[PDB]
Amino acid sequence: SKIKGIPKLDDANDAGGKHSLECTLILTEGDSAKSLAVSGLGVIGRDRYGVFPLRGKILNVREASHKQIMENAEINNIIKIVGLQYKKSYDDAESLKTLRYGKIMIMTDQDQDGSHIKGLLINFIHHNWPSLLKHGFLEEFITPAKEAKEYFADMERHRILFRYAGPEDDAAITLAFSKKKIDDRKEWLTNFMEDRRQRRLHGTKHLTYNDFINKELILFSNSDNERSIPSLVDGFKPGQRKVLFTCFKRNDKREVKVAQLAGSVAEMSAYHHGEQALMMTIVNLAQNFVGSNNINLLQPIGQFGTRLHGGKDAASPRYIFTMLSTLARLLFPAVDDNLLKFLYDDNQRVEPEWYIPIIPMVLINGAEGIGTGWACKLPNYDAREIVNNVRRMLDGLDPHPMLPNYKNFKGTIQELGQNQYAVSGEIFVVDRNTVEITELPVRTWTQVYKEQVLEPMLNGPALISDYKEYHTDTTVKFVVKMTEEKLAQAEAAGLHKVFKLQTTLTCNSMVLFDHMGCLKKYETVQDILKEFFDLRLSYYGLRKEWLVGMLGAESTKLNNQARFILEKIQGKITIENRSKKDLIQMLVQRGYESDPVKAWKEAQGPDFNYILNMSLWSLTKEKVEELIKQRDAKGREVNDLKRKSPSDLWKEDLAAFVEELDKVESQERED
Amino acid sequence: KGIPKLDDANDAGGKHSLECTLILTEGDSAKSLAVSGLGVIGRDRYGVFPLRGKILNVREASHKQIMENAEINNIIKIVGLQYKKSYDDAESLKTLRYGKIMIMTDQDQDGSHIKGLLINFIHHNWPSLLKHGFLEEFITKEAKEYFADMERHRILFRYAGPEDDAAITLAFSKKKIDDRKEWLTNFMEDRRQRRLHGLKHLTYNDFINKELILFSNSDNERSIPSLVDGFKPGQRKVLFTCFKRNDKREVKVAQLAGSVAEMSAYHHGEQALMMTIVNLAQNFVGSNNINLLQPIGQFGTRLHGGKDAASPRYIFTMLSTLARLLFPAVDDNLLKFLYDDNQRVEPEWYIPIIPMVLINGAEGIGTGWACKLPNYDAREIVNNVRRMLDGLDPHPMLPNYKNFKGTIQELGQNQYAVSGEIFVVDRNTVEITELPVRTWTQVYKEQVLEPMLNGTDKTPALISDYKEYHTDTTVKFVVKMTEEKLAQAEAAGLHKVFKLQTTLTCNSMVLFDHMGCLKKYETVQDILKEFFDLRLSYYGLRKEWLVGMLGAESTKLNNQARFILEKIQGKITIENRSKKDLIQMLVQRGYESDPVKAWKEAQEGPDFNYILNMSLWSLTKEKVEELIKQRDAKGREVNDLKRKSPSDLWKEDLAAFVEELDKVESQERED
DNA sequence: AGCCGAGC
DNA sequence: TGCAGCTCGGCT
DNA sequence: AGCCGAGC
DNA sequence: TGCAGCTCGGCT
Ligand SMILES: COc1cc([C@@H]2c3cc4c(cc3[C@@H](O[C@@H]3O[C@@H]5CO[C@@H](C)O[C@H]5[C@H](O)[C@H]3O)[C@H]3COC(=O)[C@H]23)OCO4)cc(OC)c1O
Ligand SMILES: COc1cc([C@@H]2c3cc4c(cc3[C@@H](O[C@@H]3O[C@@H]5CO[C@@H](C)O[C@H]5[C@H](O)[C@H]3O)[C@H]3COC(=O)[C@H]23)OCO4)cc(OC)c1O
Ligand SMILES: [Mg+2]
Ligand SMILES: [Mg+2]
Ligand SMILES: [Mg+2]
Ligand SMILES: [Mg+2]
Ligand SMILES: [Mg+2]
Ligand SMILES: [Mg+2]
Repeated sequence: SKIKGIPKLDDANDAGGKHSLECTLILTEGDSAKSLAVSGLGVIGRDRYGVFPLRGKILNVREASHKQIMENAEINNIIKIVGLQYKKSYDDAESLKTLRYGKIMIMTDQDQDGSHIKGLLINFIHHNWPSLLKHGFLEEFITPAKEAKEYFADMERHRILFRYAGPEDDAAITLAFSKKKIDDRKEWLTNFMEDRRQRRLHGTKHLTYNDFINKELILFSNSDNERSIPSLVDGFKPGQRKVLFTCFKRNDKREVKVAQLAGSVAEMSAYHHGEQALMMTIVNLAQNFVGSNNINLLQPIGQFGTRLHGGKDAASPRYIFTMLSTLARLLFPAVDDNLLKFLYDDNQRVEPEWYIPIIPMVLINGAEGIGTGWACKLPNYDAREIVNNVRRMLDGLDPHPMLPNYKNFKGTIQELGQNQYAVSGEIFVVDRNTVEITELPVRTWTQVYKEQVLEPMLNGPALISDYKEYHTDTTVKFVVKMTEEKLAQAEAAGLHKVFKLQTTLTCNSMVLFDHMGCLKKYETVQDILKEFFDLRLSYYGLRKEWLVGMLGAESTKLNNQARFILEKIQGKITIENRSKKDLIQMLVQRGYESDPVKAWKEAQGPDFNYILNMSLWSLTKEKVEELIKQRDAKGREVNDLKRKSPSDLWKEDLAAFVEELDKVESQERED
Repeated sequence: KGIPKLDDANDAGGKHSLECTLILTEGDSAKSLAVSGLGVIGRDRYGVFPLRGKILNVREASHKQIMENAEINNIIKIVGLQYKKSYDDAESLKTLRYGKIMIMTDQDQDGSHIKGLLINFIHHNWPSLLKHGFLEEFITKEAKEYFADMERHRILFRYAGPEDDAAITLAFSKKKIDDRKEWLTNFMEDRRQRRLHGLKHLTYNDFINKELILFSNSDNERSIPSLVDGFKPGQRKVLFTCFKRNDKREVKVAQLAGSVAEMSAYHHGEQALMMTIVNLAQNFVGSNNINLLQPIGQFGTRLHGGKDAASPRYIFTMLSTLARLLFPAVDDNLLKFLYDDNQRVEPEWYIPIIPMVLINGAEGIGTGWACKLPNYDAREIVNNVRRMLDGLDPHPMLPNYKNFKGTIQELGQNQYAVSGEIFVVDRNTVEITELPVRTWTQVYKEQVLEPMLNGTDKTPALISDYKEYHTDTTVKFVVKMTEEKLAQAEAAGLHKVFKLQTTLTCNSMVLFDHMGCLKKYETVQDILKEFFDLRLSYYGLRKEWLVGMLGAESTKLNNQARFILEKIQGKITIENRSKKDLIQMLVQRGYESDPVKAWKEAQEGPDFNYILNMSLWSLTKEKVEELIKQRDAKGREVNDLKRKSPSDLWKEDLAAFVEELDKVESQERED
């Protein structure tokens, strides 16, 4: 037997023949990895090794529908290449004779997503052919072009065999991959996170499936949560946060191509994944159509998608541009950068563990994510209402309950009960024969509504006679015709009901990482707001301590510079033709201070560079007066700050933000 | 019907067919601007279909290429055209689903080329359709605005006589190459003159001679290299951008490309740029004798002639250390940098120290002409340049490829035999250790050894076996044959039989000279001499620039030293003097306005900042002494430069280049 | 017939 | 240049 | 039966 | 992420 219709397969010369069972099918993570293996095998490896590339994550066939399984081209390819048959039991040494290959060797990246793929392959064989695992059907090739040929020459040092030991192997695989084991996964990961936390307060040719799952795959599952579930503090996940950290660093005064920014992010922040995911993240951060961001931190310069297709109509990231919103640094003040804990990736300082915005951004743009064991979903809330709640809390008052609010949505959102809402579009009777639809419930896209609601009403029993569209890019308007009879009935029943203009929004999975990096479930947004509030208030306290110290050091620095300049122009000191050593010694003796700002930073020989690096211009009339004013202004600045409370600082930030939010949003409505 | 990318006009195929217009767009994106421009009402009388760029030139293409052309067939099916059918009368026009084709392309030169190719397609198969006025064009949210003003954007092509036939024919027939040379020669000549002086319906004749010809000429300007630096403009923009960036570590190719686009105003798809970057860095046998960019990653190999290069998003590059040795930074001061919309971009040409056009085999295809030069040896060219500097005639040069192990022998003027290497080991064995330049290993294996081993339907087998022992950069086949077959092959000529000899003919050495005029060179000696005269004269300009600049730097340091000496002696004070008083005083003591700034201004109030910006450290002992040394050294440097001739400067550059070339190449042999 | 490479 | 598979959980 | 989005 | 059509001239 040969394999005819699979272009990407390199079949082993002896596959399907008499030495079938001695043949190994290598499944690789992607086409590039195939090339490395095909090269490392050389001509001599072509005899007993086949190579076939997987395109990333494999269908989880456990509990997948029959249709999705039968139609899955990748699984069907593997089945064809190996000679497998659904429902066949491979116990006999004779039942094996119908196979073209005797084993599959999995070859992925030695990273967490690689482990996920190994597990999905294991899951696939385990679900359909458990018997196969008893014969040691599965193996893996671990790594850290010339290096390729080397790895393969030493293949038996890179080759690990999966081993089925008992029913605990079955339980582990099922735990990882069964849709019925979600709760077990929550417990599984809770134990893992707790145990690792404890370890931090202090300090085989063969591998069972139980150990692979519990010691290797679990690392992917945990990383999946870390990358997919947002922080309560800034509302970001790590990829989004790396994007903002990079934009803040670059400080672009003009638009940058999305693909170019993504390349720049990967470099500046040690992002370790495919840049195409990064580009999608960037697009998602810039979107501003109804039902996306309430405050987009990046500007969508170009086609970033519309409500017609829910953003699926975004242009390629090579053709669109972005830059920071003017609101971004008002929300994430640069001064607070000094208070953050910046992370390190291999000696390089990259993004902070979290930013600390002036309002809970996790509520503003609708934190959303799917991990393992847990997922997160929050709706959007109104920025002004949140600012008003923070002010109330600053004044010792109680915050008003908040309803979800989406920018530019003309519809209605009603609270049914805790974390349960009815979201309604807008429909109104014009005359008999005519209704008009001018808003769709949030996250209902215009093209989808037309196709799934209006078309079926018009065609396959038909309820309406006709409809017409008068949409713009940002608005919806359908005019629908029907007989009085039908309209009267439609109207008898609820119009919003018949035209499917009501959806429910339920939020019982507000799961976020707290400020300590612990995953937590929040019951109400008021709980989220309060936890954010206490942390942010504490950080305005830190900001004030930081500023008083730094501005104090700056004041001392200017006092010393000014003293030196006044003494120079009066003849009280001279430096002309003095040696460096003597000038230092002299300055010390006369009580000048080693760089005060440098000393302060370090505290978080003497250095008189800050004095002697001043230009000769400094000795002239206008510059002397200027220096005296700067020195007195700095003194007043520190004094003014000492008098203020952290609450006052927060209130200043909120006022500046609202002012610009007003300008920006008015301007958007003109445009 | 059954054609995915087509948005058929509702009335297409009905009784209103001839009143329908099919809009053919330049790519899928353009199709969308059109679809949203027609609004709802437009869908009735307008279809939209996207072209994937350049259309097949059908005028003399083979029947197979035409029959198998997917996009041509789709257009034919959509419009309802039929080969060979005449459309003279009114009855014939009745089988058409559309009455008009409206072409909508970019308003640029490549857009004109596509209009031209579409016109060519219809004119060739159905010239009867053109005398009716079948073809028209649409010239260019904002989309809806163009389509409501449809008539101001709609231009109709007009067939007006045999001169329309000749023009279409001139442009697109394989038989009219010579006419195109003359056609463009006249255009270049005429445009050249106005350069000294100054500054609805459309016939096919006016379209071809007024619009298409601008593409034909632009095609030459981007495809045919300059004699001076061996670059086309895209390549030149790339190097200009690398020089400006001065990267000290590797940069992703995709990212470099994005950086070139913005820094140099490259107005084409970045994917083209990424391929240019890859081609500039390649260093396998038969590519570049000197790669100006380093290939960090998989940039392709001789196995597949570079077709095996990985994606530009996964590979990195940076300047070769040879780059600024060949294109010295000092010479940038002599170039003519171009402007694109107020941004200064790359120069008309760089002026390297040897004729790079000969080193890397400048090569391209335009309209009317094409260019092909083979590679020449860098050291041999350096030697020839040194001979010319001594007033001697350069020796003739044969093409020479780095790391090529075979032979290249002249057969006639501009004609060479290039031979690989094959030798008889024993009476059953031959060994092939080199393939002729540009014969790739995998292609040789598939097209020569495989057929020799297996025979074909049309040829017998010659060999009994072969084995491969290649490395990434070398070739080694060991071939088995019967004694009888080998004797036969020897008698016929082993190199001939084994396809290890090819011809290299160079009768199309067409380049732009230093004035930007297209020229045909008969010998490389003529290229070398023209280059030499220009480069020598630019060494003269460089000396004149260096004497002026160093002179100014000397004057600057003289004034700084003087002021510092007069200060530390009490001869002058600035302490507490106003700006005006101090400037007036410096004038009256005869201090010079910034001499370097004054000199740079001359190359196209009093400024004493270069003095008064000096730090206070300047007045101290060790800095006084250091300044006096700098001053005296600058003076020595001016006179050192003044006793060097242009020829001396050139020889210094040549020596520095050869030293690094030896180092670089011997390091390459190690690795 | 199809390569070469800067473009669509 | 544009096109397409999948995972994971909550929700519908 | 499928969205949401950071990933392969 | 990887895959594929075409132009244009000189030559194999
Ligand atoms: C073909 O060769 C390989 C493909 C892959 C997958 C993949 C697999 C697909 C498939 C598409 C994709 C594709 O994802 C699409 O990318 C798009 C990128 O731009 C944005 C705008 O939109 C994204 C799509 O949302 C995503 O669906 C790949 C990008 O990065 C990957 O890892 C993806 O449709 C068919 O099956 C992995 C490999 O080895 C690891 C391969 O060798
Ligand atoms: C599908 O949508 C459109 C496609 C196009 C063509 C195109 C057309 C093709 C085809 C491929 C291509 C492709 O060229 C390939 O690109 C590759 C890009 O990376 C490098 C490494 O290697 C390049 C290939 O050498 C080139 O062959 C396009 C890239 O830029 C273009 O203009 C190309 O195979 C089938 O037909 C134009 C449009 O509107 C103007 C479209 O809407
Ligand atoms: Mg990986
Ligand atoms: Mg969102
Ligand atoms: Mg264009
Ligand atoms: Mg070349
Ligand atoms: Mg699911
Ligand atoms: Mg041709």
